[PDB]
Amino acid sequence: VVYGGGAAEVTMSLAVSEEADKQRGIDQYAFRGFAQALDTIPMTLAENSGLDPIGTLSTLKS
Amino acid sequence: EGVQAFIWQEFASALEVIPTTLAENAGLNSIKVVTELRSKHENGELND
Repeated sequence: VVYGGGAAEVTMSLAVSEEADKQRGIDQYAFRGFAQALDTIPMTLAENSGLDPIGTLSTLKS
Repeated sequence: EGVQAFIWQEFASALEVIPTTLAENAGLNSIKVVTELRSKHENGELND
């Protein structure tokens, strides 16, 4: 069981960016790409609902 | 702290393509070269 509604995407996204800060290597941008790719589904819901995407993801991330 | 600032971040990120293109034409790894551009510029203000 897991609570969806865009929560599963953002909660898996911020941890990947946190791991990249110490697991930099050559694949530092690879984790950042997957972190930004997971957040697109909340932004997709923002477009269909007609809300501001940046304000939505900024509030959820904060 | 505005949406105009978020566009300026992409303005700064997209402007780094010129040394990235130089790395690919020279065969050097772009991330290793661009990582040195970030490491030397906080002290070196110009001519680096």
